[PDB]
Amino acid sequence: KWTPPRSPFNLVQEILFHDPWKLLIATIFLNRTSGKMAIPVLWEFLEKYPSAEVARAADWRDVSELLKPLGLYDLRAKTIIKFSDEYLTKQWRYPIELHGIGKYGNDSYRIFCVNEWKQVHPEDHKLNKYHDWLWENHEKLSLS
Repeated sequence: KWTPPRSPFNLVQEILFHDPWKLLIATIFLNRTSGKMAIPVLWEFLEKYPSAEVARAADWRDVSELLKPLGLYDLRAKTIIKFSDEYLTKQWRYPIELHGIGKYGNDSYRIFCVNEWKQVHPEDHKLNKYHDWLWENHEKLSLS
């Protein structure tokens, strides 16, 4: 029922919030990685591995090949595949309990996938831009 309003910042989380797995995957790709570089590869990955079910049964050697433009491709690939498996197999309340997810991914989740933005204090620049804007205009929008 919670629909995160569209901001003038077009965060990638705004396009993927409908699927928590995809939103969290995006945060994995964006973690410590430039958006200009990571986003293009992210769309490629999501095209070849469109779901957690697909990503979890995937071959890390193949995933890492697709992740070469971002460096550390072997580690990234294995993390993505492991997180995907835990996301679908582990019992969790918040994604931070899953492999590969930290504050950044959990804050993204808690602002975009569930309605807890008011309790979130982001440390990511773009998340802070969106969050500040949400606070600035939440009266005028209709929300929390």
